[PDB]
This record gives sequence, structure tokens and C-alpha cells, in this order.
Amino acid sequence: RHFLLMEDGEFAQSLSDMLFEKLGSGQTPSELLNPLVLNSILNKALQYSLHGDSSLASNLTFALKYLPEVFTPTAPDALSCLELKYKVDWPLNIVITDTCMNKYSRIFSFLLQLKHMVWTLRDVWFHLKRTALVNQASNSVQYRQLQLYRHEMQHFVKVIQGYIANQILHVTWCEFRNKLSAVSNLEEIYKTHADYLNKALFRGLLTEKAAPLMNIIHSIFSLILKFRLQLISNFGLMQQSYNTFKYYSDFLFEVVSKLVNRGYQPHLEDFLLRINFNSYY
Amino acid sequence: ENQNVNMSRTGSILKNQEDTFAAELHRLKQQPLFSLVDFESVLDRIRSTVAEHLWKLMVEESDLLGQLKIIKDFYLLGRGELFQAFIDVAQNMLKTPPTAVTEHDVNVAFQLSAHKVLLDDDNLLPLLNLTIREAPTSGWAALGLSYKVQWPLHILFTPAVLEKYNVVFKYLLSVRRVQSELQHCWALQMQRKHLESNKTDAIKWRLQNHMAFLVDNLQYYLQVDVLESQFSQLLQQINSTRDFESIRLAHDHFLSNLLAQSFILLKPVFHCLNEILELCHSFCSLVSQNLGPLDERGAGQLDILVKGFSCQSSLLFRILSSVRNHQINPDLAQLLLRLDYNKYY
Amino acid sequence: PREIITLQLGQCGNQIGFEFWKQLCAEHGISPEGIVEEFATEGTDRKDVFFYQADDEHYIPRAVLLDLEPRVIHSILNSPYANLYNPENIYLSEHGGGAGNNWASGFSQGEKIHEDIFDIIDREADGSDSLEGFVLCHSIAGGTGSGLGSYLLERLNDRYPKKLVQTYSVFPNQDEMSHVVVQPYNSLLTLKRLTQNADCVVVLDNTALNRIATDRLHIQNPSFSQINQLVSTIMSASTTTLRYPGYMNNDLIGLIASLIPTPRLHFLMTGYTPLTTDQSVASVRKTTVLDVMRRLLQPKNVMVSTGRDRQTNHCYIAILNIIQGEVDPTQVHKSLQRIRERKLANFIPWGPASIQVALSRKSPYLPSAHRVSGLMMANHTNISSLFERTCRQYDKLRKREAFLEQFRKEDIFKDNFDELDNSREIVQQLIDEYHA
Amino acid sequence: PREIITLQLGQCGNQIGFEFWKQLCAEHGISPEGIVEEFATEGTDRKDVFFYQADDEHYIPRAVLLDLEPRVIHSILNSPYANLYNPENIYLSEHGGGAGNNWASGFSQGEKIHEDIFDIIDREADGSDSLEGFVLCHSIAGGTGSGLGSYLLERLNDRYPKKLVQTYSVFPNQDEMSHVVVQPYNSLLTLKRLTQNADCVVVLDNTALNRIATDRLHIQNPSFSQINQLVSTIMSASTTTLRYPGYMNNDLIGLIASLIPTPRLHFLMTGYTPLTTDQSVASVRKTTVLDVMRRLLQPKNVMVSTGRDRQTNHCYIAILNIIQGEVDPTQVHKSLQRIRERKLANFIPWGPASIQVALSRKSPYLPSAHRVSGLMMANHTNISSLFERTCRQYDKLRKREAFLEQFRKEDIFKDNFDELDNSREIVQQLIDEYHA
Repeated sequence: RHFLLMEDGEFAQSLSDMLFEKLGSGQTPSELLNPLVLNSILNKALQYSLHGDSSLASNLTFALKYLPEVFTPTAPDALSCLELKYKVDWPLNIVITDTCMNKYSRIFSFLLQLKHMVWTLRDVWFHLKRTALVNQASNSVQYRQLQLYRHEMQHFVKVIQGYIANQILHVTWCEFRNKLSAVSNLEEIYKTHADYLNKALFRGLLTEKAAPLMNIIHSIFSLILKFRLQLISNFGLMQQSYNTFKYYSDFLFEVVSKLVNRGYQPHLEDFLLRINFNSYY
Repeated sequence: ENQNVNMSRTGSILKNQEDTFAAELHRLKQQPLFSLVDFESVLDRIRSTVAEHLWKLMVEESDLLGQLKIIKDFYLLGRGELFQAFIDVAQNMLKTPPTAVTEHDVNVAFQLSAHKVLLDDDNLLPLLNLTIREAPTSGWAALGLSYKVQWPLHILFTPAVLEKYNVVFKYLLSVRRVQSELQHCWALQMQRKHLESNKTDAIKWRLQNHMAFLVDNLQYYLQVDVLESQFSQLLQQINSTRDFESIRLAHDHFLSNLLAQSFILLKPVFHCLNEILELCHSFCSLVSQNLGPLDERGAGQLDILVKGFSCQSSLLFRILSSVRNHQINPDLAQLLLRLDYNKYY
Repeated sequence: PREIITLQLGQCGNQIGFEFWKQLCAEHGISPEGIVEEFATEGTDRKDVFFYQADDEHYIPRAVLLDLEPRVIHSILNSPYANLYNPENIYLSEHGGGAGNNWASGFSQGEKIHEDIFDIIDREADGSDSLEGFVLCHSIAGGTGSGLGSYLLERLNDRYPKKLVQTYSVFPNQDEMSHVVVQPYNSLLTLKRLTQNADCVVVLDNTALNRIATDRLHIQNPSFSQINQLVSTIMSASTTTLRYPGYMNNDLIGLIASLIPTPRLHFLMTGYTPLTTDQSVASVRKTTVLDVMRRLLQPKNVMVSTGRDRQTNHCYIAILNIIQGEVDPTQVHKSLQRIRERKLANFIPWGPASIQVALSRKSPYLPSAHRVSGLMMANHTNISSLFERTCRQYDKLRKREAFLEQFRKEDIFKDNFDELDNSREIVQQLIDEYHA
Repeated sequence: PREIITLQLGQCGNQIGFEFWKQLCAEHGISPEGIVEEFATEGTDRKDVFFYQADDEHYIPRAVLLDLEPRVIHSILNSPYANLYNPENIYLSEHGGGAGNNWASGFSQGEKIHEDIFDIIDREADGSDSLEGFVLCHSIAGGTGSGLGSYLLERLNDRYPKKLVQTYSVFPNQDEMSHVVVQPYNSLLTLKRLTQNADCVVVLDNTALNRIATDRLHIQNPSFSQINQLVSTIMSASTTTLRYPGYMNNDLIGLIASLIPTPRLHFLMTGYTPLTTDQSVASVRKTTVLDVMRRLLQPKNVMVSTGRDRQTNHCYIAILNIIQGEVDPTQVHKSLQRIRERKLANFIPWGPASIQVALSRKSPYLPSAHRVSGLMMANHTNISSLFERTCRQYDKLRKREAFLEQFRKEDIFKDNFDELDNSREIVQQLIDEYHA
């Protein structure tokens, strides 16, 4: 739970610093020393937060996969191509199987891209940080309505991720240990642990691993790079880019109304929270 | 045999009924002939000691007396205030023809309504959900309740008879709503600043003293006398009988008495009673205009209703002649006359 | 949900509401400064209907108490039940008032403290998003409760138009006219506001109090310490369907809706029999419900001074008979069986009548779960005898040149005396016309 | 890593930060002079985020305390919590100051001790190679905390440009103007520096303190010994995601980023309900999370003096609702379910709003692991009522010829009074313009 579900967030906050070491892909080396110094700095990141012994640190391993990011050659990512690998050891093999580690790589890569959104979204607040940088507190050419659509952008993302975080973590941790232990039904554990993990991916987004909701979390990721490149570098090209976000956010609202069925999907009501918020204003 | 083997009715893994049963078996076998008394007197012994051990099962595992007053409070509406806040909120968003998403919406509304009340048990709240037809005209008088039940209490509650509890449940909330709607359109004309001193108000006003006096009487002396001395003999039987089916079919005679008093007659009186609650429902929507009794439409809509209100007292008068000229039903006659000397006196 | 704000006002209205809140803690199983008993939630299924809802299981009373006289509130803080009251909802320490004895004093003081009187009493209004209404627990006797109470019956009629108004008002005493002489003036000015600016009242006569206070209570010198004992029980008796879990007419807009025939006819007769503590030794033998409502319609427990030979041409229209606690409900329909045979209530010849009976379980307490209690809320058309008594004492005083020069110096420029006389006769004529 | 340097400054800022560090040892399970409990590492998973990192398991506070008055620091060394403080980080024994009561005193004393004030407070900056920022735990009341605090808001803006600035500043009291009369002058001079030379503030009103200090705390004579009890808990409550192990907005640049709409609109309303010790006897029955956030948006726990009838044309934009300790997180989405049905927060018609809820486990302690706690960080656009209150008390004083000859003798040659007036009205106009 502390290193795959990230409820001791010091490791995933240190993952943001590992997300602060990539900054776009691909521009990274393709040597064999590229796994050698990158597998280390994640082991060094645990001592950077001062938590845990080396007894559980042998259960964490990191496998740097290879996928092209300049898309003809390889220069592998650490926003979605850096994966934690949990280990199978000598007594504990009825808990961990190969199917559950397949989805551990799915969960670890899915937090790592939404955390890259939220971290780089606050990196822009570092760009305009006060001495002053960017200036013109309201005038000249816009900052008053510029930062008005930028903060209602960072409004919606920061409250989506908090609601996705609350549906992943809490009831699953309330269902898990307590229930399993008390049911003194403890034989053949991986027929229950994999069902717990299948609920844990049911609760995240689950998308039947095929729905177009995964295509919208990519398009709203596709504007946050567009959001960060215009602020590192355009004011008219700015105001078009967030109208495209407001088109895509309203596109994200109308598909949710098509998933509607009834009495189903505890995120669907939580999405309909904001829809009835959107009606009263 | 399904759930757990130490929970047996006869005593089979856990008790020693079986050796006595085997001795009875040797005695029965030793007989070349057959008769009726010897076969059936020991049909007691394979039943009666078996019919008491499961009674001593379900007392301790469940707190029997707990849910079997709780399930009646959801259907016969013992917690009367605790559903009116649901009815007030569910009225303002069942104002459509029903669709399939309104099932989930009315559900989470009953959730938040029973939650702000502070029930004494938080987990008693999500034990049910609510269910509702396709799209007849309206959501009211088409909704229901699903209170599902755990281990072996379900042999006392077959999935047939929860529909028999749910069918009067939508009828008893219908006369909570039309009682409270007559309680609110009354509540608009309390002061002189909303009251007109015309005679069109005075002909509006003798009707509600006839009609709002009905549902505070007809649905009271029905519903309170249905609950009190039918709950009285159940609690006195389960405290005085160590037997299973005699307790069980006595609560079957319990439910069939509640759904007979509350049904009074099949076509006429149930059509007379729903015609009562429709005709005072337009007395809500007539009063609900701004300064009602001074409008021409306030007296124009009224004139149809002064016919239909005496269409209902005179149809109530037609049943009383069938109650006096009497070969039909005593519990029908004792209740309907009890409101009638509470009417004509 | 069903939150009611009580408006305790005046010299007599503050004392009758002080023991009304003191009665509520003994039946809820709670202490005014703590919670020492667990009987509050298992025995009582609803507590947040007159109290404010809890923040630390401390059920704050939803009460406001204003009076010109500081003597009624200085006999409160030394009592150990005043810590339940809050010193920020109404007043802090050292609150005062006028000099003061006038109907025109509090009628003119309402618009000079108009900013403060509509500031702190409205903070309790938005605590619940569905407010029940307002009860003006005020007085008619004196100029303190009658002068300022007539002002709030007007400005709360339009600022809160969709709320129930109904008061438990006490009538003054008409035995001699030496200490007070302004009694016919301040009473009829408030009585006009009680019919058109108010929906319902609950009358409580003073000359009928000492009829009961020497009936079974056996006192020799009548003091003011007995006026709070008959009043505080029937106040908590009227909310037994509302406080304790009931089913039908479990709201205050439930009970009053089934008894009022028409506006300006809302004066309800009250009756309450059991007030004796030595009845307790013989209620162990199953004293039934068949004998407790035979004496309610019999004019013995009434709190209204009315004529004894004027009941033959008057007719009951609505009569309430509330049983509490142990009812034995298998014979409560048997008690209503015997009503039609006597015809102790004269019925209206134009329309139907109604004898409504209801029940609710009382507090888990030994004097409450043992002795039968009967609360009556009648409505009989002989109530014009009090209105004939007050009007005959009103026009006789204006021919003696009494308080016509001593009363019109402040804020009175025109003769509004016949404005009260005709509207009182409108009530007295429409009552006798109501039975055609 | 995430090290924050607190800048405790002034007569009131030093006392509110003294018990802030004293609160932290009782929840970390540590003593100011030793380590006697093992609950510091097994129960608390992170301790080196406000303290300096350990050399002998002695978590030094990262604190500096400067004041002109030596009275606030002479009441420190006799207390047994001062040995945790170091006598070489800030001052040694017998530290002094000015005479002294002026806004122009500390504004002119900043550039004469300019060498020493930027020498020993920068030694704690390079201890961690990734500094979080600076919080100015200063005061607005008096000339001590307002005079010198306006200087460090300018010179730390460019010497440390990539650091977060955000302050927990206390507002002065506006009841009478006899002891101090320089209150409209020194407040508005610092309030200009709090908007353009500072990113965010956390407002803490003084007239709203005694509204709460007599609400449930029941005092008769208001002393200064109660001002540290409401302030030190909500300071440690604001860092529960930062001190205790949380996941989202676990940094100080996490929480403030999700609430500020725009620069010069950063004044956050604070709320905190549970302050009563006799609530503890009834929290054993599973008091839930469904009732604790219904009263946060209800204006009862607020620490901001604002208008009650001005909330209909004003709209909430960002509201934070922090639950701590035992949450029962299977119903925390159930508490957020009931928010849309009431609409107790008015939403902006131009853009979306957000009700953010978060949780973190509290200290392993019996009053902390039993009672539910709710910390509110609101942002409502009715905060211009305080800015209308301060500006109306500012222009009225300049027409009375008050402190125009007594204030411009030292280091003031031009009229900078309307430089503060227009910039305050720029804040008041852009707030109402923000909801189109």
C-alpha cells in the first residue's frame, strides 16, 4: 500500500522529483548505463524520505522498459515508462501471482502520468513566482483573465485527481485486511487477493480497459503540455488553447452522461456531483 | 446442510436427537401391520423436538426481536416523521414521467434524508434501496422498496410476501403525502392577509372542514388500529409458544389481516378512496395560486370541486347502506362505522 | 426539519416558559449541564424538535426572552437550570428595560430597538432550512407582555408569511380592578391582533385557575408560585405527538389544521384531569381508558369561564381527546364507542363533527409510565361569553371617562376604540351564525 | 526537502508561535529536553518538516524571534520549553530593542541592523538544499510587528524569489480607540505589502475572537491568555497533511495553489468547530463524519467579521474541509454527496467551484484518536466588508487632522496615504468584478 497504492505519499512526492528529472521525452541517453544510474536513484529516493528499513526494500525492484519517444529511436520515458516491480519470495507466493503484478505495473504507470500533470501544473506557478517575473498584475496584455482561466483549469484537475484518489484508496483498504483476516477462511489466498486487486482496478477508472474515457485523459494531458510550453516560452495562441480545454472538458462531461446507466459506478455519481454544480451556476 | 452443520434442526452433528430417533425407528420397524395412530403419534416426535431447536437457534444469532420490528417499521411506516422528509424531497424531483435513472436518484435522496435525521443505527440506513413503473403518468403510486434479508430469517419472509408488504407501503405513503399536502394548502390560508372575506372563500372553506377531516380520521383509525392490536398478539405469541410453524403461519394470518382491513372493497371503495385523494389534490393546486379566493379562476375551478366532494361523501354514504344491510364482513363494518359516528357525530 | 422558535415575552410569559423548559429535561432524561443518563436515546426516539440540535450532546433551547422588567430574569440565573440557557442568544448579564407600565410603551419601543430585535432572533431561523413556525409565549395581563407582543404579530406576518403562528396566551384576572385599571384597554388591543394578525390562540383563563387551584390542590393563600404548575404540563402535553414518536398529527400544523373551522374562530378550550399524587396508590390494578374520557366532555376540568346554561343552543364542532403513556389500545376504540350513546357534545346541525383520539408513549419514568393522562383540546361555540364579558367591561369603562385623557398623549391621535369593538362583535356574530 | 522557516515577529507574533512549538511536542510524543517515549517514529512517520533535522534526536525548531519589546521574551526562559530553543540561533541572553512604539521605528531600524538581520537567519536557509519558503508569523496590531514586518516583505522578495510566501497574520481589535489611535495607519501600510509584496495571507480577526471566547469557553474577564489557544491548534491543523503522512496537497505549496483564484485575492476564511472537553463522553458511540461538515459552511465557526445579509450577491469559489484522525473513510464520499442538495455555498456563475476534502491520521494520543476535528479554509468574496470597515475608519481619521503632523517628522516626506487607498479599492473592485 505504501509503494504501489501511494498512501504514504512521500514516495510519490519523490516520484514527482523523478518526474522533475525527465521533462519531456525523448531527450535521454540510450546507453546501458541508463538503467544503471536510474535504478539506483529510486532506491536512493526512499532514504531521501527517511522511511522503512531494507527488509521491505528488497521487495521493490524497478525495471526500465524500452519504448520509443522520439518514435523512430528509443529514449524511454519516466512519466509512463518507469515501472515498479514487486517481488515474489520464498514463503509468500499464495499472495502474489503474475496476474496481480501485471496490474501493479498498470497502477504504478497510471499514477505516474496524473502526478506528472499536477506537478508540472505547479511548475508554472514557479515560473511566474514573485520577485516579480512575468509582470503586469492585471494590465498590460492579459494576466487578469489569463490567470482566471488558468486557475479554473487547475481548479478542475486538482479536484478530479482528489476524487479519483478517494475512490481508489479508502474503501479498498477498509474492505481488505480486516475482512480477509476476520473471515477465518484463509486457504488459497490468490483467489481472494486477485479479486481484491480486481476491485482495486474496478475502483480506479477500470474503463473496461477499452472505453474512450482513456482517450480523454490523454487529450486533457495533451493540452497540459500545451499549457506548460506556452508559459515557458503567444497570448492569442494561449486563449485558443484553453477554449479547446473547455471544449474537451465539456466533451468529458457529455460522455459521462452516456455512461449513465443507473445505480452503478461510484465515480459516476461523483461526476454527477459537479454536473449538478454546473447546473446551479 | 448448505451453510453450517452445527446449525441443524433435529440435532445431527451437534446433539443426540439421532439415537432417540434410531430407537423410535427400531420400534416402528418391529411391526408387521400398519395403522394410523401409531404412525402419527411419533410423527409428533420427529417434528416437535425438531420444531423447537430451530426456534432456539434464531433467537441468539440474530436478536430476532430486532429486525422483525424494524422491517414492519419500513413497510407499515412506524417511523412516520422519518419518511415525510423523504416524501417532501422526493416530491420536488419526481415531477416528470419516470425514467430509469430516477430509481438511483430517489434512492440517494432517501439516503441523505434518513441521514440528517440521525437514526440511532447508521448501518440500519443502507440496508435497503428503493425501486420504481416504466412511465405511466407520474412517479408517485408507482414506487416501492427492497429490504433484502440475511440468513435463515428468509424462511419467514419468502420473496412473495415482501411484495405483499410493499404494495400497501406505496399506499400508506400516498396518504402521508395527500395528508401533508392538505396540511400545506391549509397552511397558506392561516392569516387574514392571505384570506379574502368574500363568500367565494366561505364556499371553499366548508369543503376542507369536510375533506381534511377525512384523511386525519379515515387513514388514522384505519392505520393505528391496524398496527396496535395486531402487533399485540404477535408479541404475546412468540413469548408463549416454543414452536416454529404455529408462530410462522400466525404471522401469515397477521399480514392477511392487515391487507384486508386496508383494502376495504375491491372495485368500489378503493375506487371511492382514490377518488377522495384525487379530488382534494386539486384542492391543493387550486389554493396554491397567489390570492386564491379572489380570482375568477379561483371560483371557476372550485365549482367542479364542490360537486366532486359531495360525489365522495355520497359514495361513502352508499357503502354505509351495505354496512348496515350486513352480510359481508365484520372488520369492514366495525372500522367504517367507527369513522362514521366520528363523521355524523 | 420541524424546528419551532418559542417567543417568550412579558412578565408572566417568561415564568410560564421557564418551567416549560425545566419540565423537558426531567422527561428527556437529561440534565441542564450534562448527560448522566443513557435513557435519552433508547427511551426517547426524538429530541431535536424544540431544542436546538446538539454540538456536544448539549440540547440548547430555541428560546428568546425579552421583558421590560428585570425582576423576572434575576430570579433565573441563581437557579441551576439557567446554565442550559445561553447568555449570547438573547441577552448578556445586566439586561434591563423601561420604567415601566403602559401598553403604549412597548408598542413604541418596538420601532426604536427595531434593528436589534430583528437581528439575534433571526440567527436561529436559518439554522434549519425548513422552519415550522413561531409560537408567541406571551401574556395579556399588564402592559409589558401586551404592549410589545402586538408589534411582532404584524411584522412577522409578512417577513415570514409561510410559517405557522399559534400562541399559548394567558388571560388576565377580572376579580377586582384596584391594582390594575388598564386591563380592558390593553387586552382588547391585543385581542384584535390575535384574530386577523394571528391564526390560532390557546386561551388560558385566570379566574378559572383558582377554581382548580382550590379544587384538589388545597391552598389557603393563592400565590403566583402555583400558576406555573397547571401551565407547564399541558404545554408539554400538547407536543407529545410532536416530541415523542407519533404517526398522525405529529406536527404542530397537524393538530391545529384538524380543529379550526374558520379564521377568527380559533379559541380552543383546554382540559386536563390528573393532578393528584395520591391517585398513584390505586393505579396498580389496571385503571383503564374507558373512564378517563367520560369526564373530559363533562365540564369539570375546563380552564374557561363560561355559562352553564348556555350549552344547549351552542354546538361542539371539533373535540380532541389525547391519551398519553399506557393506553391499552385494545379498548381505545371501545372508549370511542360510548361517545355516540350519551351525546355529551352537541353536534352542529349543518355539518359533521369529529371526536379525534390519539396516543403517544410517555417518558421512561415511574410517575409517567403508570398513571393515565388525558389532554383535551375542545372547540365549543360558548366562547363568546368571555367576549361578552370583556366587551361589557369595555364600553362601561368608556362612559366613566376612564383613561381617555391619560392614554392619548403618546402615539395615539385618533379614536381606535370602536375599531376593536366592531371587530370583536364580528367574531361574536359569526360564531352564532356558524350553526345554521 | 520541505523545510519551512517560520518568521515569528512582534509582540503578538512571538506569543502565538511560542505555544505553536509547544503544541508540536505533545503530538510528536517528544519532550523539549529529551526523548522519553518511543511513540515518535512508530506513530508519527515524519517529523523533520518544521523542526530542524536531528543531531542527537533533538529536533531543533527552525524559528527566529525578533521584537523591540523585551517583555515577551523574558516570559519564555523561565518556562521549561525554552531549552528546546537555542540561545545562538536568534539571540543570546539580555536581548533588547527600541523604546518604543511607532510604525516608522521598525521601518527605519531595518536598514541600520541590515547587516545582522541578514546574517544569522540565512544560516538556516542553506541547511536544506531545497527550501520550501518563508512564513511571516507576525502581527498587525501595534507598531512593533507592523513596522519591521513590512521591511522583510520587500527584501526577501528578490533575494529569495523562488520561495513560497504566505503568512498567518492576526488582525487588530477595533472596539474602542483610546489606548491605541495609530491603528488605521500601521494596518493599511502593512496591508499593501500583504497583497503585492506577498502572495497569500491567513486572516485572523480580533473582534471575532471574543465572539468565540464567550461562545463556548465561558469567561467573564477577557484576558490575553486565551488568544493563544484558538490560534495554536489551527496552525498545527493546517500542516496535518504536511507533518503527518498524507498523499495529496501534502506540501504548503500544495494547499495554497488549489485555493487562490488570482493575486491580490488571497484572504482565506478559517473555521474550526471542536473546542469543548465535555464532548468527549459521547464520542464513544461512533460519532460520524456526516454531521461535522454541515456546520462548517454554516456561519458559526468563522473567525471573520462579515455581513450576514451580504452573502446572497457573493459567491464561494474555493472551500477546503479538512478532517483529521478517525474519519471512517467509507462515508467521506457520503458527506460530500449531501453538499450539492443544500447549496449552502453560492457558486460563481462564470466558472466551476470546488469542495476539496482531505484526511490525515492524527497523533497517537487519547484526545486526538477519539474526537473528530474539522478545519476549514474557505475563500468567500464577502471579505471586502472588512476592507470597507478599515477604509471607512481610514478616511474619517484623515479629516480629523489626526497624526498628520505627529507622523511625518521621521523618514516620511511625501503623502503616501492615497497610495494605500487606491490599491485597497483596487482589491475591493476586482473582487466584485470577479463574478461576471
